[PDB]
Amino acid sequence: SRQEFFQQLLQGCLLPTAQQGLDQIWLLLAICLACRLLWRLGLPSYLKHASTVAGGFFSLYHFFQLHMVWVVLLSLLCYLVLFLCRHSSHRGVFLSVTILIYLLMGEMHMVDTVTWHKMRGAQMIVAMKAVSLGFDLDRGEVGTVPSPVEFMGYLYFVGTIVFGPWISFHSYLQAVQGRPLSARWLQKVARSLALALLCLVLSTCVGPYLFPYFIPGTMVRWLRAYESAVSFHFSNYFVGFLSEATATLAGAGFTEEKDHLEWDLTVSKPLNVELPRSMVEVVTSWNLPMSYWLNNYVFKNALRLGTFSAVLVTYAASALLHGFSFHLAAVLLSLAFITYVEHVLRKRLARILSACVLSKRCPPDCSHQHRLGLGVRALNLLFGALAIFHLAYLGSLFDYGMAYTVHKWSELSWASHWVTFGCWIFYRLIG
Ligand SMILES: Cn1c(=O)c2c(ncn2CC(=O)Nc2ccc(-c3ccccc3)nn2)n(C)c1=O
Ligand SMILES: [Zn+2]
Repeated sequence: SRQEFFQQLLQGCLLPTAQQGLDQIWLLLAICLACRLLWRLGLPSYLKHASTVAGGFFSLYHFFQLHMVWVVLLSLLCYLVLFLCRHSSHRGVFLSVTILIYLLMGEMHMVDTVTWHKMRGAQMIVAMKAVSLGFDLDRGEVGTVPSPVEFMGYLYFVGTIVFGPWISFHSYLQAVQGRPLSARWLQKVARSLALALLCLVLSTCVGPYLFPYFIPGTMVRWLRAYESAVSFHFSNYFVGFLSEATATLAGAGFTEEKDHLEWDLTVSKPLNVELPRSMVEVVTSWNLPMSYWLNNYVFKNALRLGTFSAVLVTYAASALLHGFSFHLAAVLLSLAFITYVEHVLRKRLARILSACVLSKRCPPDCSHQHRLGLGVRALNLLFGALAIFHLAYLGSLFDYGMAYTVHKWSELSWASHWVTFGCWIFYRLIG
């Protein structure tokens, strides 16, 4: 019952989960701290890149054993492709083709499934970094093609190698140049670590047992769906905050604004997903570095196909980056339709009603007549409840191929797809 559960909660799932989660990240945090301290010694830049290459090798070996060879071969192949087309204006195109072949080949089961699934996050960060550097060289954001040691240090940046957020090559070079260790930096690292541990504890203990104990038929199914979604969300938040901690602790994730340093790297915004304004905001706030990467390097390059086709291409690239599994592929394919339909419907509603009911908050200078009214707040609350409903529906899959997805979405009576279809019908009608 609830009494015995709360009698055994502390020694049962708080301390065990916390100890386990801490004991499998402490060496990575130590290597990130060593990289931060070593990069403040005034060493030459190539020595810093070689040191983080060695640290990335040791971190990849520590987390993925001998299997790390696939990430190593991906990094070597990416540098080979970048060097072969170093004088072309389509470096991002060639690198994206290389990545596509590599990742697909991996999905084709040429490599062991448990192996592919184990280190896919690191192969994703390496692929994102390589494609981003190729497109930045194409667009002129990066002036010259990097030397081998700089490229390999960028791929094996120890704050970003394991669970790290994608960072740009310029952001990596700024981390290499170094910044003074300050109280603000340490507070950022500590806050990120504390939030990570809290999210992990919530994901493992509070999340799955939320409704039977913590909180006092179709409703039951939706409650189970919601708690599976919220637990999956806190697992993602744990990874996000841990990635913030590692990246900041290695010396990255700062913004030199108006000659004022702000360690403000944000990977995930839990409040914007748990309390959502729109599903577009949810998708963006899920993994901000990933959302930026996909917008800047997939969405803008696919704009020649139209807006909707570019959205589908971006979500398919998201599928490719996170691994092709029917549940996640179905979730991302549904997310494309959900975000597109809700975005265009909220734009049309905002235009017709002259209201601040867009998928994001309006700027302080916007032409909408109704900005803070009761109807605007009611419509925004209705769309936020629809976003929570979509989150519970899509997150029910993450408590497993076609049959599991069909069964889990039939227990919810395919409600979110009907709501998305109904919202699209409403969109067309008002227009
Ligand atoms: C809610 N949610 C996710 O956001 C998610 C997830 N799995 C991975 N993501 C992250 C993700 O793919 N983010 C994306 C996807 C597309 C775009 C994009 C599209 C069009 C234009 C510009 C950018 N931006 N970010 N799951 C299970 C989930 O429920
Ligand atoms: Zn407005």
